[PDB]
Amino acid sequence: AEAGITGTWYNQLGSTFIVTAGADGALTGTYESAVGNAESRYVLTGRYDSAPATDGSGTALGWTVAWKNNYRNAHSATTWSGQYVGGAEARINTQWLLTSGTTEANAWKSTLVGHDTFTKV
Amino acid sequence: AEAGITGTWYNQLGSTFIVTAGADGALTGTYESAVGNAESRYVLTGRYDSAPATDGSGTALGWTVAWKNNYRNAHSATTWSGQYVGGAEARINTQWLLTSGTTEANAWKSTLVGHDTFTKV
Amino acid sequence: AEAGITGTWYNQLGSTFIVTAGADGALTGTYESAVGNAESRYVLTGRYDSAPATDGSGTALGWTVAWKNNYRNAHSATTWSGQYVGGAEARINTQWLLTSGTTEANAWKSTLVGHDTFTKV
Amino acid sequence: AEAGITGTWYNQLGSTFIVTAGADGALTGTYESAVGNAESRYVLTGRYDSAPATDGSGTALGWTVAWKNNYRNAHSATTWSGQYVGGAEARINTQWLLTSGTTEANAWKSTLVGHDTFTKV
Amino acid sequence: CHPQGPPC
Amino acid sequence: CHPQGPPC
Amino acid sequence: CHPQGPPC
Amino acid sequence: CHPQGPPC
Repeated sequence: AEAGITGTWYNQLGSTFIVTAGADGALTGTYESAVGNAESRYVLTGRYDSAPATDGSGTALGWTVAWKNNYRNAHSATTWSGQYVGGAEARINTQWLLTSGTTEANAWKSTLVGHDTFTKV
Repeated sequence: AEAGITGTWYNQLGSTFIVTAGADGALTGTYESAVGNAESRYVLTGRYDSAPATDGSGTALGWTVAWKNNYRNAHSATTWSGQYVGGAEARINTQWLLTSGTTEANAWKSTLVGHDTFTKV
Repeated sequence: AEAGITGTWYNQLGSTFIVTAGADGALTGTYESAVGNAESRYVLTGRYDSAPATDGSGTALGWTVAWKNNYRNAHSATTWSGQYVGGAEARINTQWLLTSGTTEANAWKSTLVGHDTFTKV
Repeated sequence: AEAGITGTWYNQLGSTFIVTAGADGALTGTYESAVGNAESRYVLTGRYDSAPATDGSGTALGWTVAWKNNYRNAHSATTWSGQYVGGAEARINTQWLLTSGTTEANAWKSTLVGHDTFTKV
Repeated sequence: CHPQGPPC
Repeated sequence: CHPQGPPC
Repeated sequence: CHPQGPPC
Repeated sequence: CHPQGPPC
């Protein structure tokens, strides 16, 4: 993994994320939602669990993006949890949780759940 | 938030996490599962979305912990997504996703979901 | 279980559900959100997995409520997945998914996730 | 919907479900996991929220399957929450929660989360 | 004001 | 070998 | 119009 | 015996 994870990944909706997998489990980079403007770039930080594998398993990882930059402050944050699978068609399969800041009465409906698959192509 | 988030938080199962909320949205610290030994301390990194609020909303945040340290390598990572609510009884209410590295046949069952509430007490 | 499940359950938000656990895995009943009017009663249907247990495990179950009755049509449905634990303090611990009908562009944000604990008191 | 929902649906893993959408929101049918034997057929029951729509939205629905039949008793139940989209390529997009009966110490890890897309082809 | 909340 | 996977 | 969707 | 539970 590590090397394999480092790079640019794209999902099915048009988002892109560029990440660097550092020697001791760190993931750092940027997530960009769309248009192709600085206004859609947000910082992302996460971790990955590097393992000796002898049976083709995926590498578990996760990262967070707080939706605030110099052009937008969406009062929310998204975390993606999944695994990296390398090879010809390397992909990162994830499930995500997006939570928005709410008042306590609305807390019950503050989190959305979904999934995303990212590829290098 | 920020200041308010910085500190030690405990959940209902016995886990503890110590975090520093940095000026520009960063969250860094350690998560410790139990016993009270170095062997249960893991690094955590995340982000929070700092907002001007005029109606008592929570501060959205998220963090990731890869379950590997010098004593254990669990081949998994957990991400927590939720919000910080300050005050007398400040708490961080979250939903989490734990993904384990699997082979592709078992991918369908690689992610567990749950919730955790952390307090300062 | 079965017998134990049959009855009225209440959650921490004020909702109530009355269910009948039928001999061959069926769960049928009504869910009522609030006020104490017919307008908040919705039909629920689900299933439970009845097992010989020799080690104190919970009974897995799930049910669905479509948010339409003669007074409201919220264009959504909620499913609760969890387990029944009996005894002095019998409870049903669940995680739920609420999906709203959306257009395809908004599908990505059509599902909320949360948890609920129901008791007999 | 209703009419449109009634029928056989297949997912990407090989599972099949046959359902009848009844006039007043009921969903009843069978789910079959694989092989093509009675041993993989389980009963499913759920609900759908029928709505007058003037903008192409999906129909919210959900169903539950308890994993017990005359050949297997897996001590678990799965609930699927999602929406039906009709047309040329009608599909039911869902997120699911699978909970297994556990002891209280293991409750924290009793629920798996995932997603499934079903089509008529 | 969803049927799954309080009140309504 | 859960009933929700392939095969079984 | 959330930053996690298209466009924006 | 996962690091996210008690104890360990």
